[PDB]
Amino acid sequence: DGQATLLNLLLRNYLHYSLYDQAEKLVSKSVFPEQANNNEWARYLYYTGRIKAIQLEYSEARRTMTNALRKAPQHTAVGFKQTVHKLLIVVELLLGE
Amino acid sequence: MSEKKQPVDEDNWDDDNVEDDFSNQLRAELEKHGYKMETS
Amino acid sequence: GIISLLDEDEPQLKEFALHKLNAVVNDFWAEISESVDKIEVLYEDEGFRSRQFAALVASKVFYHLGAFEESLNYALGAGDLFNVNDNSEYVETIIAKCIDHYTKQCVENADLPEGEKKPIDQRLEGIVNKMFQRCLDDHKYKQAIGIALETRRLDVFEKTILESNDVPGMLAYSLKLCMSLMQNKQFRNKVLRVLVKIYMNLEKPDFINVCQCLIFLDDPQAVSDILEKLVKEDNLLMAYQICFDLYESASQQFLSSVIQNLRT
Amino acid sequence: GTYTLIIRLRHNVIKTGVRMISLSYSRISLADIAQKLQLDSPEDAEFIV
Amino acid sequence: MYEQLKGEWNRKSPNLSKCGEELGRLKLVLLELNFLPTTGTKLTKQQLILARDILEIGAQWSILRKDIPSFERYMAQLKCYYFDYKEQLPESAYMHQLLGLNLLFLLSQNRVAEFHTELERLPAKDIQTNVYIKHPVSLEQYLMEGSYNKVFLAKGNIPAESYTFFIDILLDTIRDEIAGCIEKAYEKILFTEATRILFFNTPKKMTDYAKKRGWVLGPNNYYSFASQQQKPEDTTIPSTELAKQVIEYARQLEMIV
Repeated sequence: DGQATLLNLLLRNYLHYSLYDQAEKLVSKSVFPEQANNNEWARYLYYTGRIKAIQLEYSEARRTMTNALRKAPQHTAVGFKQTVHKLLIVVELLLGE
Repeated sequence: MSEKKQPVDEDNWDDDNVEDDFSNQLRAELEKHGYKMETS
Repeated sequence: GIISLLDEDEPQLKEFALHKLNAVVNDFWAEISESVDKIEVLYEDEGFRSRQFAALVASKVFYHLGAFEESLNYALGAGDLFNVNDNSEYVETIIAKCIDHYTKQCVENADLPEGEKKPIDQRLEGIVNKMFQRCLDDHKYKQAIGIALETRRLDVFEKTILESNDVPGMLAYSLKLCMSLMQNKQFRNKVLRVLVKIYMNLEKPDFINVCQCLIFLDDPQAVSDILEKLVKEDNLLMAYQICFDLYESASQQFLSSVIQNLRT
Repeated sequence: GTYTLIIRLRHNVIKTGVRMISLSYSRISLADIAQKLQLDSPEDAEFIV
Repeated sequence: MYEQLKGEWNRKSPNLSKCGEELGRLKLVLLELNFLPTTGTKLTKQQLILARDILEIGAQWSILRKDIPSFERYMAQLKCYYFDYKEQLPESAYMHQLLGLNLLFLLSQNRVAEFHTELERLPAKDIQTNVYIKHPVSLEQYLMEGSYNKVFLAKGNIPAESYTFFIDILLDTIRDEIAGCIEKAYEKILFTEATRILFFNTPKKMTDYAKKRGWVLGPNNYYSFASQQQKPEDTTIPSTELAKQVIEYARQLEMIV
């Protein structure tokens, strides 16, 4: 519960920034917070999806975008589900499919 | 349940694939063939 | 950004680089976490004045990234700059490995102390009895009764029978506690044979613990020695519960082995 | 703020085109594919190909 | 104001005995004040704008002497000074021509994940303005596709500055690439076509490539050894790996996991 929220809550403005902490997120130990309650856990895979988007999707994270999508709930799409619905394919337009 | 933090705020699908392929292509054939009769 | 000047080859800008490694070790701590680890370069270099503090900040950054014994070797080799502060949430990080490798090595030193023993880096045992004196002086003797077992060391626990806590029944009932949680015979008999001699060197030497320990300990001459002390004192009223506890608790082989020592 | 990822798609557009034409036609001049792909230069359409 | 550098900074003193007093001068900056971003005393900027201009010209003559490892030391410090949210000059006539110069050498560093992790730092300054930084990103963007000739047109069509040491790394890293694409499934090429695909008329540079790789120097001829014959028809490697994978199937099939 401290391994979970303190990392998307760490991520949310570093993504908006261009700080080095994407490779720090590579070498981070807390990349798994161990069943992070399907809300932070669900969006977490998106938050690491846009990491390899700006660091050059090589079809690695379209499964973690897809996985972030399928772990997302039934509430409304306008929250973030628009942007995973857009960005999820944005990286597969990068592939060609 | 469903707190869902907000950073921002058939009938359709067979029609959507024929929308995909049948998208922006001449739209109005009654005259295209009848003008290819004499030009082609 | 300050990482860029780690190639100055002037032993003042390494010092100035480590000037900015303790106050600002939370933001580009993320930066120099995996990229540059040139602590051991200047640390093993003949360039001195700047290696002392260098192993501190590597013990900071390598701690959080799982390089624990990496932070423990630099923790030992960091020196006087390292142990100077115990006023943080970081001394908790480093003695957790220091006293760890201490006592898990000291189990093997309970196995084979003689030969191939520890090359202690003089603080690996130094903060042991240092913070152990903090246990002796911070009034906590439910833990000063315990870390003196954690060291697996007999004479420091024998030392703490004389402390700033008295002996009414303290460090006497402790064997009622440790006889229960007693792991083996090998650690048991060693501490047991030395506590019951200072029990005889006590003001009022207790008798049921020194009979009970000796049927726990198989010394069929020493209870004839203190039994000879009770013949010499010549009171069978106090030479009694030393004796019918011995007959009641002891075996036919043991009583048949101590009887020669009694009749002689 | 996706536009920096949007800007790089001309590569996959033109690989889409060359897989499309290279799949479609078989013995096709390079002096047709620059014009059909509106590339305005066949001389480097040797080089994209 | 403790200057000691207000005389030989603008005039070309090319690797003369200034740079020692220049570096020790910057050491003398450190004794007065650290190059920490100076969170307090925003009014005091002589440690900031007056030191940083010396540090960016100190970045500038490093590439003229070809000082690559200490070059990025200066440039990394420059980036970690424009990291400052404290109100400074927003740019100068140098911030494009040094930050994008780092982008252009870093282009020549063959490190593209760092080439594109920059791009949050100037979103609007990409297409809609700032043509001098539009030029390297469209340049490397042309290095994405089969754009050769256009890249060699941008080689010489620089509006910003010299960029010469970067277009010479770029003059090579495409030299071995065209030397790569002699080796594609071609016919006989005479000594004119692939002779002029780079930028040469007839030196022995085509003897350097034609003896470097094949397409051997002949009677107006480039020889095609287009074999690609040896590698197929292997059952044993699927008979090893697949026979591993079938037992792998059998693991989680009957025996409990």
